[PDB]
Amino acid sequence: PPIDPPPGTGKYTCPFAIWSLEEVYEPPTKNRPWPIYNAVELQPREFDVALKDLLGNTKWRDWDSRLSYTTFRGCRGNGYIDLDATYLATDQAMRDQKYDIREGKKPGAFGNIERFIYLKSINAYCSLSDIAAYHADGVIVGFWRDPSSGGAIPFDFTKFDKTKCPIQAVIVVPRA
Amino acid sequence: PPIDPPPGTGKYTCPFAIWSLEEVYEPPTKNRPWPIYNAVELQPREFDVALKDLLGNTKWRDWDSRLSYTTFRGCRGNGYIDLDATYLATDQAMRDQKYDIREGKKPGAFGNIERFIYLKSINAYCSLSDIAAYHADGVIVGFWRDPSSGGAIPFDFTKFDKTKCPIQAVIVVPRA
Repeated sequence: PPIDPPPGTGKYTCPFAIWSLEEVYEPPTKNRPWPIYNAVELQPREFDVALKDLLGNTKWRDWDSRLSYTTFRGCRGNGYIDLDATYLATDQAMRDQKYDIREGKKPGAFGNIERFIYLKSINAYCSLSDIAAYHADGVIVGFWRDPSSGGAIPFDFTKFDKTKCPIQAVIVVPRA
Repeated sequence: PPIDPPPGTGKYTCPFAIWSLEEVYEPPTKNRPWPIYNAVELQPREFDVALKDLLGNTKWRDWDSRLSYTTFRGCRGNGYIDLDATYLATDQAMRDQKYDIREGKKPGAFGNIERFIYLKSINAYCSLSDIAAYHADGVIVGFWRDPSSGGAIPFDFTKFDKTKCPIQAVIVVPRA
C-alpha cells in the first residue's frame, strides 16, 4: 500500500517561471539521445498546497549545498523531503527519466538551453537552472511514500523516483 | 531544536509484566561490570498513548526479524519507529547505556536473570525477554526526533539513543 501526502491547507504560486515544452526545437542527436524542446512561458499557476504545509523544523537534506550558506525555515518532514535539483539536471537523470525531465530552449535569440523538471500538479515545466540559481533558494519538495522503514528516506538520491517520491511543489524556502 | 512526539489520543496498558529494579541482588563482578537487580512486579500501568497512535501503514524496521513470519498492522511512521529489542539485551547495549537498561533477577527460585528496558513514561521496567519472546509480537516503539534529514532514520541501530529516539511505549503489534 502507497502512502498519500498529507492534505494541503491552501495554494502556492510557483515563484519561478513556468513553461510548456511540447514543440520539438531539435531532434535527438547521437551524443544527446533526447529532443531539445521549445520552452513556451505560461501564466503563473498554483500548487494545491500552502507554503506553510511544506515547512516545519526538520533540516533539509540540501543534497547540493545550495542551502548551507545561511539559516532557513526547515522542512515539514512527516515524509516531505527536498530533492537534488542539481542532480536532476545531469545527463544521467535525463537518461534515467526516473523523474519526467525535458531539455528546453528558452525564448529569444539568447534563451539558454536548460533542463526542465515536469510538474504534474499544475501540468507545467520549471527550469532547474531557475530553481537552483546561486542564492535563488529554490527547493523541489517531493513526498516520500515507499512504506519501507517506517517511511525512512534512503541516503542516495539515485534511489528516488516519481513513483516513490513524487514532486509536490517547487518553493522558495524563506530565511530564518 | 528537538521535535516533540505527536499527541497521544488515549491510554495503553503495557501488555507485559512491569517491574521495579532498585534493590541490588548482586554487586558488579569483573566480567559483568553492572549490578543484577531484584525485579519486583508492579500492578499494570498505562502509557499516555493509544495503540492506534503508534500504528499506521509503514512497514516496521523489524531489526531482529521477530515480525517477518507473518502479516501485522504497520507502523504510524511520522517519526515513530520500532527499536531493536534483541540488541537492547546485548552486553554492549548494557555497557553503552545509550538507553537505560538494568539487568534483573525475576522473583522466585526459578526466576530467570533477564535484561530490562526502563520506561520513563510510566516509571517502570519491562523484560526484554518477555517482549521479544518467540511469537510474543512485542514491540518497543520509540520516537525519532533528531531533525537531520527531514527526520530520516539512520540504518544502524547503534546510532539510536534515549536522547535522539526515546521509548514512547511497548506494545503487542496486532495481526493484519
